[PDB]
Amino acid sequence: SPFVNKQFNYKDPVNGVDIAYIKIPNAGQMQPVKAFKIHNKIWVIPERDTFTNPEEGDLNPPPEAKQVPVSYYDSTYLSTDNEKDNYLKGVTKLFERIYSTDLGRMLLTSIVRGIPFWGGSTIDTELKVIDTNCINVIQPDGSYRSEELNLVIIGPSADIIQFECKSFGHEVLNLTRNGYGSTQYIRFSPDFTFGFEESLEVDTNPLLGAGKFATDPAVTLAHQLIHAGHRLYGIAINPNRVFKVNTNAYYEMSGLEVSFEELRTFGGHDAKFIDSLQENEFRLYYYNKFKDIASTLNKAKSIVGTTASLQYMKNVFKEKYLLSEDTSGKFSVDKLKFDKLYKMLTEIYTEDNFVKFFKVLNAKTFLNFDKAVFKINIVPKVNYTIYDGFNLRNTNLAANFNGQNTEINNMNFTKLKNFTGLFEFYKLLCVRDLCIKVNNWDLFFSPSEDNFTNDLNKGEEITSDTNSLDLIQQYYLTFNFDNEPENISIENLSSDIIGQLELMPNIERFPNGKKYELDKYTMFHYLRAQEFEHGKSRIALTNSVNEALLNPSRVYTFFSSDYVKKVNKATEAAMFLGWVEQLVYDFTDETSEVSTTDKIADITIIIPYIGPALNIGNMLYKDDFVGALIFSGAVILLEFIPEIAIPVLGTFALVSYIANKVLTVQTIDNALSKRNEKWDEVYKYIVTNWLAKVNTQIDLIRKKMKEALENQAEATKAIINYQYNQYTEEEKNNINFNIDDLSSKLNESINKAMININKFLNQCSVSYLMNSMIPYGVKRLEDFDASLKDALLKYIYIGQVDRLKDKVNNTLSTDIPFQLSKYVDNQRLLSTFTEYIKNIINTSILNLRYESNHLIDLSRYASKINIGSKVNFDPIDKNQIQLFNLESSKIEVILKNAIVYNSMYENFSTSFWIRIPKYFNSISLNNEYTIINCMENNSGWKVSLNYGEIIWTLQDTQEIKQRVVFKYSQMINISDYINRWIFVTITNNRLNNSKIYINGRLIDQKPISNLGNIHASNNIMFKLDGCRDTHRYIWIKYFNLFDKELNEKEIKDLYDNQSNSGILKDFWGDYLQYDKPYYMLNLYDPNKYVDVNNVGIRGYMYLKGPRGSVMTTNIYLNSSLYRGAKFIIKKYASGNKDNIVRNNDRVYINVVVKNKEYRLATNASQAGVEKILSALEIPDVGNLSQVVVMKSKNITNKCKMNLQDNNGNDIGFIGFHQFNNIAKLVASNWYNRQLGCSWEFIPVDDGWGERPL
Amino acid sequence: AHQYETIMDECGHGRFQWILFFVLGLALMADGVEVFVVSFALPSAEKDMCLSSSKKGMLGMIVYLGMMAGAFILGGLADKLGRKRVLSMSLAVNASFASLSSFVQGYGAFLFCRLISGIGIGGALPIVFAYFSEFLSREKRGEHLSWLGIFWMTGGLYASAMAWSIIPHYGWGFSMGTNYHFHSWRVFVIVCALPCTVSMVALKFMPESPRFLLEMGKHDEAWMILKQVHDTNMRAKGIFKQVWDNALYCVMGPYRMNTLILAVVWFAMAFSYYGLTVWFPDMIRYFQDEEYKSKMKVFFGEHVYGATINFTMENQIHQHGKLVNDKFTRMYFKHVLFEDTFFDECYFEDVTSTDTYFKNCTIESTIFYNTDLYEHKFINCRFINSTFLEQKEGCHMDLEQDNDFLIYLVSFLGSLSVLPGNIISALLMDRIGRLKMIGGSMLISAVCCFFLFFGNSESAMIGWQCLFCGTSIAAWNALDVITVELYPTNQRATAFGILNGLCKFGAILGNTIFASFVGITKVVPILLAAASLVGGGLIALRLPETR
Ligand SMILES: *[C@@H]1O[C@H](CO[C@H]2O[C@@H](C)[C@@H](O)[C@@H](O)[C@@H]2O)[C@@H](O)[C@H](O)[C@H]1NC(C)=O
Ligand SMILES: *[C@@H]1O[C@H](CO)[C@@H](O)[C@H](O)[C@H]1NC(C)=O
Repeated sequence: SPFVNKQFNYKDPVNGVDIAYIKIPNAGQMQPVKAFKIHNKIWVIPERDTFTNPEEGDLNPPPEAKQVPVSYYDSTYLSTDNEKDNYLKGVTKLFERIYSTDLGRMLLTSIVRGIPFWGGSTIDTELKVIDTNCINVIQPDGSYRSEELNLVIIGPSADIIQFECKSFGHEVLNLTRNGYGSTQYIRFSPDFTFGFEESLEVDTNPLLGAGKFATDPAVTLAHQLIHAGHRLYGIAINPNRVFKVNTNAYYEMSGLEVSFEELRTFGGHDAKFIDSLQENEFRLYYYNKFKDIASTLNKAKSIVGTTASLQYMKNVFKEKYLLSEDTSGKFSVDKLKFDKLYKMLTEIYTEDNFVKFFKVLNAKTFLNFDKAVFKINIVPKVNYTIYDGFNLRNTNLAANFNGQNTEINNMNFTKLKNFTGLFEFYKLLCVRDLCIKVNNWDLFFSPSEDNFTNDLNKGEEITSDTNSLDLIQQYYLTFNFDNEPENISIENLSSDIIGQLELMPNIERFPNGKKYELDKYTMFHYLRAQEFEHGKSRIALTNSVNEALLNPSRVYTFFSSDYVKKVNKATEAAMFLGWVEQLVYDFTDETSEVSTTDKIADITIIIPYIGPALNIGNMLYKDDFVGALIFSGAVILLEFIPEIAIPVLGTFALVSYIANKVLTVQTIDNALSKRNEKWDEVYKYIVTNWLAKVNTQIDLIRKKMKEALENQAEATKAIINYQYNQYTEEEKNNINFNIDDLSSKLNESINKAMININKFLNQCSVSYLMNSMIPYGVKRLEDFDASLKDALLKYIYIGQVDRLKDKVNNTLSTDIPFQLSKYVDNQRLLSTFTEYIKNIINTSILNLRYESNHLIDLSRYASKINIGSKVNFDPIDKNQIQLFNLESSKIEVILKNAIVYNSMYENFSTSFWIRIPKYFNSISLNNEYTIINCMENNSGWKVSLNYGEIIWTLQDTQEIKQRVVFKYSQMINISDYINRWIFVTITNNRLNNSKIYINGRLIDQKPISNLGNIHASNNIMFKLDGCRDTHRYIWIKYFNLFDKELNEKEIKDLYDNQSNSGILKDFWGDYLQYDKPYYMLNLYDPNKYVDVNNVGIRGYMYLKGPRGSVMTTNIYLNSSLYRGAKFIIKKYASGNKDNIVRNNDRVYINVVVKNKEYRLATNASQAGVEKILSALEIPDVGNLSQVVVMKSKNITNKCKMNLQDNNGNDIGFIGFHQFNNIAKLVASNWYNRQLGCSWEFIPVDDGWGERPL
Repeated sequence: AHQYETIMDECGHGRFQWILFFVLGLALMADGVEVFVVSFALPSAEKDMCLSSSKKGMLGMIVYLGMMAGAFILGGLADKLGRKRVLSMSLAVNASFASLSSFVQGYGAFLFCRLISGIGIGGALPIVFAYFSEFLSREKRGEHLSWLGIFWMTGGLYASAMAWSIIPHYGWGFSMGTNYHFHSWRVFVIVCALPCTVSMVALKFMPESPRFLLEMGKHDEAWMILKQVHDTNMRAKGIFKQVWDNALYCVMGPYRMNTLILAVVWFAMAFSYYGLTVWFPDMIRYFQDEEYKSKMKVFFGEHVYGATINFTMENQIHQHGKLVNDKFTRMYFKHVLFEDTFFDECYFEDVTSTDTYFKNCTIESTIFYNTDLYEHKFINCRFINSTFLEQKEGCHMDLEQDNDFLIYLVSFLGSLSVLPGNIISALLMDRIGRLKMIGGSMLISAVCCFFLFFGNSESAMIGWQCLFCGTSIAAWNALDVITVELYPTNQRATAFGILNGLCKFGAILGNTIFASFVGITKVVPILLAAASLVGGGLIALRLPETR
């Protein structure tokens, strides 16, 4: 069943029921205008709107253009019969298209049902129609028949492509916001459509070209219908409730009014810009209005002005407002049904839902402004089908939304000249001249802090009882049909219906052309530096903005100097074709570049050119940009820092019931539930603030990146075309070059770069959200949790205390996880948030790492990282920090005071890699010295050391102390914990236990539940305190703190990640290095050392022991290691300029005998699988297999060497075979068929203390 | 007995008795080498080769106790079973178990094998003397028997003379962790079973005892052996109940006073002689040790700076030394002691130490590379920043200066000194008699013993040993003759066996007491030995006459 029945053409007679001359209300006297009814209470008037508004009597453009991004003005539109018929067909087709959709069907049914309320009677016990909510259709006989209607569609006013929904007001009553409702006249035109540009679609169609998409008129008509539906039930927000912004700064939009009504109508992302408190206020206000009108309906008992019985009218209004009578004629509202109706009219009917149902493109947010005016034709079915629209099926327009792309579907949209000039509303920026005008619609959107309000501070009292397409489909089944208010005979009114439109608030004109004087080159300056005029003279690229803005015929570019040198070079025809291909290759190379440094937290893909592209942070070096990025987080991208402040959350007042057993458990359950509700509400408020104030800037930066890339591509294309133009005719025809393919490939390269830029910006936005916004709310929530826990425990103070205490302790000890999926519905951002949550390090609280010649807290919780003047950093790997026993060899960490909560350190983890040299002096015995301190007022946790012991101490105010110790002996042949890197992690849970793991294996655990008040601290002291030994020192690196207990799996994952398996390691655990002599030790036989025997072909190398003994009585006794012939590793094919060896490197091995080097080689032709190794003079024969590939992974198994032949055949793993009595060294292929193939490199170290005799 | 004596007199002395005398002197040689290998080989085998200087233990002596049982088990049995069969079995078991002892790993099994070998051989001497006593002429009986004695002494001499040639290195007993080489003790044990092996080869031809055979019965066999002996001489000249009652019949019966006096004399001689024979080498070793200990150099407050040591320093003690930046390379430490010495960055290379011991020393920054200075050589020492690299395996001693060759050479001279003193008793026992000789020799040896207090020197000690041994062999010979001549042929083997067992018991007593009283006093063991000799030589007169 179609919506509009029996299509009307235009020139059908004046019958009087479906096509007739009508007289709408107006200020004075108006000639009757032919209007056609398309459905119940819906009329269309194919005429220009010059009747309702007496001021709008002219069709010429006004002298002062409106604050509008795009607008088309016309005078001859809709003046001919063909134009009116085309308008009618377009409107009817759009109505049918909306009606087909289930959501559209519900919207049209609701609009038809919702007639305006009859409140025109002065006496309170009567119902009378509003005189301004009705029309007069004049019959051909001569008299008129006054009729009541709901919607009217009129062609647009002077502004052709300005669509709005007007209403006729009353003298005292606000019909559109008090629930009474009033008729809505929509100014809509289907022949014209705004055009936008979309740059976030490549995720589905990478083959797509440029943007320039055309808005589907069905969506616009749906938006107007939603406005009419809101105003028909009288629940529209007052127009003065407007989303105010700031305009003083130079980076702010001069003026952009957006009422709360538009935010409600847009829905989706836009509707989140209004906090929950204002939604609650509006819902309560409109509930009170509905109750008031229900009471008014109840009181009245008489009706004047119509034949129809009163009971029918009361039933009509009851089914419109979903009132609930109780068989006694007593109408009343119920909260459930009104909540359902309000949610349907506010949240279900939204433009985003219509976009999803129609499956068409639209601007996801109102910030993505329109750009052009497109004249379109809707009547023919070959251009716009009823079911699909511009995306016609079974054609090339079916996929990738090619039906809405103006550059593919050119024949369907005609571009028009919009009257708002590109520089009509601008801001004039310049430095201390070169002043540039920047369009107002190309500036950052900065909402004020007034629009966000909180009721968090206000307290709450608890008593016994204190409490998606599938959802749309469920509403569709639940919806009621088949009941549409039947047409009612109304006694005819006066010939002229006097009535004035609803009064609108006055909008002051924002000032134009404000002059700003700054001290730096802003991003708009860089963007306007890259533009040019497509002039006749040659255009040359340059790297100096100070000259690009000054000289019109020279364009700035952020690419490398080689590219600008190339594109500026005069090339003959014989090399032109090669030149173009080289140019496109360099374009792809520069745009697709990425940043290797990844130690950053989820900013893995850093795009360097962005720095010089916009002058981000006011540095013009890509390396400087990456350094500043790593140093300062995602703050440098933001133009202005949002100010987020959560008030102290209110307390929970618990009522006590006398001698009751069930209600108290209900109070406890209610308290826990409301705790969860408070957590969710604070998280939602923070998400709303972040979406309103942060993501908009990132989106603008993304759009500006796209614009800059387009500008660079256009500049290169213009240079190429100008060079082509210079040739002679024979040169052009012999050497043929076309522009379309070049443009297509440059566009594809731009898209390829744009994917990476989008990923980087999404990662930055999510990182900022989870780093600089969430903690400020988590602190408040957990402080509130601690405050509520004591009140609950006091409240428990019948016969069920133990279970309740366990429940409350376990409930409030932990925290509710933050999952973004419950607050936003953006797939692209949710994927990156899941990636952020995946890594454990990203959720750490303190993440001290050395990056870009600075020791910084990558988790951004620390305020001051103070470094002493006697703290050493290893030059090869600067992460390893060496701390001495000096008063000035300390590191201090001062955390942010507004992030640290009092009840921290209840469930938390710590992890660090530590290297402790051997204990030499006898003073070290029975001497405990703190190496990490976080105690204030004798309370907190400290990591201390002792003779062969690592101690973790937890102490409370009452002087109670709990210690967990890990003890390793020094009197062993070979030790895995003496002067070797060990990964110590400690996990404390206040409820059950505190445990310490060494190298990812549980070592010790002890209860801590007896402790009292462990009052948290703020400073962290990396300093050796109380150590009596004067030369004592330690190595510490990769310190990390976590705000939750860590299970064994996470500990093992941390050990695997931080181990850095890509780099082979020596005995002590450092990085293996080239051109360094290491002694060799075999793990299979650690009691024997490698020795050489008659260097040359006829000699070999074997293993002989025992190693020996190094002793200090009463202190230590360890087998000597600096024994045997030293091995050095000379590079062979490593392209890296550093001397650090890595996995699968190919290397040469030299053995030192009598301070002379011999290459480690063998002859592989000898019989048997075993190939005994030998040492040969470096001027040897290259035919012998000598190249050794070093491996450290299979799971990692130490450091293994694999002898390879010169032809790539694998001779096999190095190792030892007991070839007769003498245990020789061999390259065996048995070891390749996986011990004895695992080795350890022992370099001379100053922490071991053995003298290499 | 008259007819047997007359026919034996008519048979005379010729080829057969000489051949038998040789094949029995072989067994007496075996007895002598057993006494040597028990008294001067085992007691030096338990020594510590590692200690360049060691004492003397007597663990092996227990085999002497075993000899006792043999001298009563294989000694008294022969009188009830036979003389050729018992000697054959005894020497056969001795030879077999000695050869088995040669192929033995471990000290315990070797000592058990030596004990059973002693069991076998301890019953040889009574049987050989009783055997040869029933073959020689009655008138010319004292001479030839006396001659047999020399073989006994020769045994020790031979056992000594070869010993220093084969095993002049103590500690070969308590060491089984060594390689299959160093088996000089193995070949020595193999070759010490040579005389018994040749005697076993020889005894197949010799016939049984004619007098004993006649005593048992089968007088035709006795007549046959008498005829064979006569023909050889002409051609040349041209049951344990019964045995225990038999032993009791030798003591608590008609033979009561004679056996008591004989037992007293045998105990006295086997006490004094077997005490002094082992006392003398011990005394000479103690004299050498004292001469060594006199030249001990005490060092106090030294400051040795930057000195490289290349030679050998011996017999020194250092106290409060401060050895700074020294260097000991390829040298020998001999009997040198360190106390309270403070080393400093010293270097030890290829240093070989013997009996040196570090005490309370502070050893700092040193290197011990290629050395045998093990942990046990350090007593209450504090190392500082030191190291212990490759270390020579096994202890090392300058065996050239660690050979107790003298202890075997002295025994050789002591056993040799009796040869001139035995002939003057062989061709004399038919003139002075059989009781004046024993008493006179005992008293003269006692007088010589009382002169030993005067002497204190190496030459003096060896001279006194030679004199005493020379004048204490006629006593043994006269004792053998008087103890083989008294008892009849039905009790001779048993009584000789019990007397030999008592002799071995006295050997144990003397070789324990005298060898223990070294370095404590000299007049006590000498006075005790002189008293024993005087008592024996005064009691031996109160014996029945046999002439
Ligand atoms: C062990 O010696 C201790 C200190 O004596 C040192 O004196 C120096 C002067 C030098 O000789 C070092 O070699 C010494 O070690 C002393 O206090 C102890 O009491 C000594 N112990 C004993 C029981 O001798
Ligand atoms: C003593 O030292 C010197 C100097 O090195 C050396 O030539 C000599 O061989 C050493 N003495 C001995 C016996 O080796």
